[PDB]
Amino acid sequence: LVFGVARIFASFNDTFVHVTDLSGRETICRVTGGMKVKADRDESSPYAAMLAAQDVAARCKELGITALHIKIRATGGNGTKTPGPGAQSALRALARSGMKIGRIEDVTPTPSDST
Amino acid sequence: KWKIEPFLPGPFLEESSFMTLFPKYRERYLKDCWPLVTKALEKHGIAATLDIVEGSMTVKTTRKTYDPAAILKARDLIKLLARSVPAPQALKILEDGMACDIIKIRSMVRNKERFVKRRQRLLGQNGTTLKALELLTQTYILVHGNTVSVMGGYKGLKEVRRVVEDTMNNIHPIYLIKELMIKRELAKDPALAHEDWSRYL
Amino acid sequence: NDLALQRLIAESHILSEAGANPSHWQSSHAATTGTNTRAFATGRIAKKTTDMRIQALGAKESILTQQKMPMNMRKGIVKHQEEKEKKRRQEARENGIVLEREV
Amino acid sequence: TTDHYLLRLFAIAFTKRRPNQIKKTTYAQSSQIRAIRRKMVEIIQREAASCTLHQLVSKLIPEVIGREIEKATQGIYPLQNVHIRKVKLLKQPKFDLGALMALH
Amino acid sequence: IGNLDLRSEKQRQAERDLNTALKKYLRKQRKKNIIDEKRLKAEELYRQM
Amino acid sequence: PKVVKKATEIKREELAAIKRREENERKHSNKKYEKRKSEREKAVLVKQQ
Amino acid sequence: EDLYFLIKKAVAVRKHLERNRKDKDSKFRLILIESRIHRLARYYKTVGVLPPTWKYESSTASTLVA
RNA sequence: GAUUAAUAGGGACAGUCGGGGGCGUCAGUAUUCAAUUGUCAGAGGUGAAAUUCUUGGAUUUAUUGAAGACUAACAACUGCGAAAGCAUUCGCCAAGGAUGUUUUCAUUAAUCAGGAACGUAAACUAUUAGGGAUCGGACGGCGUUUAUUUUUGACCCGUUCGGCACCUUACGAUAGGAGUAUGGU
Repeated sequence: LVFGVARIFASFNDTFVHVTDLSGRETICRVTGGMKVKADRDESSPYAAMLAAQDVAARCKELGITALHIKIRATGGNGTKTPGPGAQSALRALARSGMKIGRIEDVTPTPSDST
Repeated sequence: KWKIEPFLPGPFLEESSFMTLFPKYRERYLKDCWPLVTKALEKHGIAATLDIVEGSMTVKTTRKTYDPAAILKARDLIKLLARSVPAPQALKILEDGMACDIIKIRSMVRNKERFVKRRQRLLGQNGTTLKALELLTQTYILVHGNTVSVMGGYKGLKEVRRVVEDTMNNIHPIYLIKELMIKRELAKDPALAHEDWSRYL
Repeated sequence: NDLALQRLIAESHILSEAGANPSHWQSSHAATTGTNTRAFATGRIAKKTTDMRIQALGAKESILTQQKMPMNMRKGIVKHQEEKEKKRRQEARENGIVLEREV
Repeated sequence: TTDHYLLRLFAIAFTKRRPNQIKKTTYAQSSQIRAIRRKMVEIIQREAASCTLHQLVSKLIPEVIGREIEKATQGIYPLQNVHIRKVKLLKQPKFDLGALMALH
Repeated sequence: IGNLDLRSEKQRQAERDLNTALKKYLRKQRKKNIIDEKRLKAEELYRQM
Repeated sequence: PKVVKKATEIKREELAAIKRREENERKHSNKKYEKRKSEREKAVLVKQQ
Repeated sequence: EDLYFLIKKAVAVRKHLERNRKDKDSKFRLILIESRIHRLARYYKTVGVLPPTWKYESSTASTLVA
């Protein structure tokens, strides 16, 4: 079981399913939400997150890591500090297609004082 | 494209667990509203314990939990139960299309009496503007001290975010409710489906 | 100046206690309560809103309220309603929730 | 440390609610908070200036520092839990494979 | 009519003067799952037993 | 009458407060190891000839 | 003397104000303490314990610290 | 030759108290900008879009560096300042409040004409008589924890001054519009 670290940037406009190694430096495979949906309205949707998570899990099972540590974030500076629908739907599809999940953490950038 | 299916069917290696801390006046209400919470979290597969000695709610993923987003649902649920949302609403976050949000509004007004006036202006006469916002945005809004805790669909989360910031920035919520009613009337007919609607507000 | 804005603000209590907000817990309970899943619930809400509209137009007394009670029923009803509002005010003074100010 | 690594230690310490009490707020006074912070920085300096980095990590793992802060601050105001929330290594001036392989 | 309410008399006198079951106790109170410091004392008693 | 009713409610509140203060001072002072002096005995301050 | 301690507080306030020069709370307290000095000084003039031509503006402060 | 020492003053000392003020210093993230890598097709907004940035690689991932801002959560039916206002640590500088004292001159005082210092908004509105809370002293103590035992502090309780606010009671008080017509301009 080779643990890869999946950054899921779930905003309200698009979701980013991103898979890196344990370092954070070397991106293995990323599929954004809007490259699976023709409509910019429905770019941030549970269907978009499901398609992105299925493609990412397929690539990472072709590479043979079959285990992820998932770090979920959102727009946190002056944003909302809550993930969009992409987080729940991508984690659901990601563990529904293989991918024994390891450690889940919501690493949102929380400002001590922004404005 | 937007609907979400319930999870049909061990997806967890490290046994995840989350904790939140509550005070005593919430300890009473949580002690006599807890069996509803642990009943629904047992239906989702997550063990939920409450500690009146230290004052801590814990959730933890059991052996037979299958939904992996259930731990995020449970973490948000115990966050809202600590932040004194009532118990059926906190359990209503466990549906698929709901999400919560906390809006920090104390940073937006330098003054104090002006802040109290604008917060009560957000709350309205007899709560009528607040429940009008809840109707027009399909949300649950709770004006919680220095914060505002909202729940609902993500569209309603965005609209109540805009309305709460514009209420704190001295635009009136009755003006914003009139704006939202105009937007609802325009989105009713799809003959005007893609124009710039700024000529009406 | 605007009419339907004034109607939406006043009748929001009745609509949001009837059925119109499925993310609110009281409305999601009152959407399955039974007196709103019956056959003509929308018409009964329409009668309540029309009574409130004539009250806003200037009627001093209502059509929907009952006028004669045996004094123990009305004292129990008024005392229970006042104790409920007082308990909600106290459980909102604790937890720091701010509420609508009304005497 | 004695191996000339500069590092920052960020400690957090929450106030103990005493059992068999009735008052809801366990507020320490501001002068009492300043005395607690003075004893906290005195403890972490006196028990992190003497050891090397490997012994410092071996003391950080079972949280001996937070335990000794909890033990020695309870004559000023009892503290519910003392943790060290961050360690940040700023500069490491040496690359020595001898000690770096004596680790592994 | 006129006999004692024994529960009320015991409560009145209270407000005036003021190894086989402790396992099914934990069996009934592991199901709540409120931790409830009397159960902490019962856990220490069961560990001593 | 309303004045007498309001003032006897105030008197009940004040007497209950004084009894609670005396009971707390008894439970946390050195008077705990004494017999409770009855109220008819407390009615007289001193007697002299 | 009460007047002696009051003018000592006045010189201390004015010296801190000369070193810092930016704050206004010390200037307001200086106005309060100079009004207090002048009132107590006027009562001691109309009694007569001190010279009626004795005055304190800043030079008496300077010549009593010097 | 010089009164009560005021349940009005001003001062002194002691332990203090405060997100009161000034100057320096220390941090914390977040945002922007730049650099180094892994990138490899969109990203961004919106109810939808569009302007814009995008194979010289945008958005993203990681690590540093700089700049400016602000001080989350704690954070209150609280604290301080006369007011606007005041929340990172530490140091320095004066000042201020209350308490206690086995502290002093003994009317110094109260009020404001004149004058003097500090400075995008609005939009639902002699006691009351105590009680429950609250914080700042001072005193007292059956006791739990510091405490290897004395300090001392935390918790509980009582007394006493002082102050922000709650509720009850008052002790009382008191301060033209809308329609419909008709005739002119």
